[PDB]
Amino acid sequence: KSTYRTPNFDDVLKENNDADKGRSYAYFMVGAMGLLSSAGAKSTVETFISSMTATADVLAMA
Amino acid sequence: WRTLVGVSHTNEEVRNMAEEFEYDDEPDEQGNPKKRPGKLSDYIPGPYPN
Ligand SMILES: CCCCCCCCCCCCCCC(=O)O[C@H](COC(=O)CCCCCCCCCCCC)COP(=O)(O)O
Ligand SMILES: CCCCCCCCCCCCCCC(=O)O[C@H](COC(=O)CCCCCCCCCCCC)COP(=O)(O)O
Repeated sequence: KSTYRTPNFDDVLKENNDADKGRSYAYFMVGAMGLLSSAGAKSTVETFISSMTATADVLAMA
Repeated sequence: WRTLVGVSHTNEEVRNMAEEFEYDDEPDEQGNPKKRPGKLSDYIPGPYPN
């Protein structure tokens, strides 16, 4: 048939598009992921770095 | 000895327990060996020499 006729997309479309609400919920979930990934990567580096400080038997002879 | 403090005994309880055993010390000014009572840095001693 004619290429100007668009097929049926109605079982996935929102009843009201409302562009301020759809961009706001998607950016909440991406922002929460970057929040938790930065706090997780920070404690990971500090676990490896603090293993080079003085051990428990060295501190006992201080 | 130091690992028992704050887990099962207080700090002055472990000091009295370790002071009932004697350990090797550095030799004197002539070079003869000495002994000394134990401290919290020492390890718990065993009953046999070898
Ligand atoms: C080597 C094979 C890949 C293995 C996966 C390795 C994952 C590390 C890459 C990070 C993926 C996200 C890239 C971010 C980016 O530049 O997109 C940016 C967009 O960034 C943003 O707008 C928000 C930040 C996204 C936060 C995502 C959190 C993921 C944190 C990683 C979790 C620990 C690994 C550009 O992408 P865009 O063109 O689609 O906009
Ligand atoms: C290179 C090491 C990667 C480890 C893979 C994950 C396996 C889980 C073991 C994690 C052990 C180290 C953390 C232990 C710990 O106490 O942390 C805990 C929990 O937090 C985490 O580390 C979980 C996040 C795991 C990483 C998430 C992705 C971050 C992006 C990549 C990081 C590379 C720069 C924090 O507790 P703490 O701050 O008192 O030490």
